[PDB]
Amino acid sequence: KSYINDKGKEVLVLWGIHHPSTSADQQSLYQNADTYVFVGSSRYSKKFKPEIAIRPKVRDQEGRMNYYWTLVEPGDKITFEATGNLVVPRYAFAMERNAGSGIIISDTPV
Amino acid sequence: VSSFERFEIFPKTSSWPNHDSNKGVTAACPHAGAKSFYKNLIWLVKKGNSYPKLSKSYINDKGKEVLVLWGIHHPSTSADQQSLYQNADTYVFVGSSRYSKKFKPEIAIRPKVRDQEGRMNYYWTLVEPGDKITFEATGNLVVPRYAFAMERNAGSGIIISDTPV
Amino acid sequence: GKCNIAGWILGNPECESLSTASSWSYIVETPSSDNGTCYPGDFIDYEELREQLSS
Repeated sequence: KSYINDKGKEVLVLWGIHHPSTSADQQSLYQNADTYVFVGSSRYSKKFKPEIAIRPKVRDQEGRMNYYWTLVEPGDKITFEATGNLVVPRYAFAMERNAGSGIIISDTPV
Repeated sequence: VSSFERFEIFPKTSSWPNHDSNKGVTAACPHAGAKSFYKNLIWLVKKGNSYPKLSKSYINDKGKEVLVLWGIHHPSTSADQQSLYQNADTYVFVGSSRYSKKFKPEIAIRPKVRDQEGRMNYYWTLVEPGDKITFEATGNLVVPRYAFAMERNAGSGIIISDTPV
Repeated sequence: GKCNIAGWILGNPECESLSTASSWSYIVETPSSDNGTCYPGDFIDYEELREQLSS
């Protein structure tokens, strides 16, 4: 699945890669046992390989989900390819970054 | 560091019934002329002609951070791979609540350093109080033996000097 | 509100009620804002993303 940036501005695209706890879970979700995910644009290019193993339960989960992001330039295409384990984008974000601010962590009311 | 306690995270005598925990020595790490190896790690090697799937967990019950170090061995040749681990196509996985990485031995001849054409990469992570770290491997894993419960203090630095204490 | 940037930008269900304007000058989190990655894992270059999104 490909998307061409026709927003006239940068688009932040985020996706996830799922790493199941067990071979059973791998098969139960995606059927294919040996899968990959590939994400590519004009400037980004990365192949991912699910790492199946039991992690300590966090929020009841022994699996893990890694989250990735990139900025697609106006007019560029980003391509997703997968045989499993891809948390695909549904919403993405057209944005214009201005200079540089920061993040205040405070109970102070707005 | 305000507190530092070495402990045997995976006891050498009981942890590895299905693997050989004695042959993992090397002339690159001599101790009193004999081949040896790191004290805090064990170079696990096939037991007889079998390296069964390894799995080993440790839950942090020290009420403080635990520093765990491990190694990944990258043999020089496919031959060395079989001689140590039998399995030709192996992996190692290390995972906690916060760490997650699958390793793949990269088998090739490197230029000889300290007589070795193979390589060993060393990894570490800090296990939070109450968290589990899991090791999975079908070969090539230099397992932890001792780990370290610790309390990091503020921020110092490292002086490199011949000046005497 | 009670979400962090990870939770907000991924659309963690606890953040759906937040309003998001078309521009902003900085970001505010609370010290108790920890509705983030509700499925555990790593957010790659998270701090870089935060800085990118700050204004």
